[PDB]
Amino acid sequence: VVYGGGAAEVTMSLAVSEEADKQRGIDQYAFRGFAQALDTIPMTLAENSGLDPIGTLSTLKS
Amino acid sequence: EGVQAFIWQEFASALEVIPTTLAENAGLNSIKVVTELRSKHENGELND
Repeated sequence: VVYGGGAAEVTMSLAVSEEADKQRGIDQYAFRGFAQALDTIPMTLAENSGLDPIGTLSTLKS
Repeated sequence: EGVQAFIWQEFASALEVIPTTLAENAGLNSIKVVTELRSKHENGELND
């Protein structure tokens, strides 16, 4: 069981960016790409609902 | 702290393509070269 509604995407996204800060290597941008790719589904819901995407993801991330 | 600032971040990120293109034409790894551009510029203000 897991609570969806865009929560599963953002909660898996911020941890990947946190791991990249110490697991930099050559694949530092690879984790950042997957972190930004997971957040697109909340932004997709923002477009269909007609809300501001940046304000939505900024509030959820904060 | 505005949406105009978020566009300026992409303005700064997209402007780094010129040394990235130089790395690919020279065969050097772009991330290793661009990582040195970030490491030397906080002290070196110009001519680096």
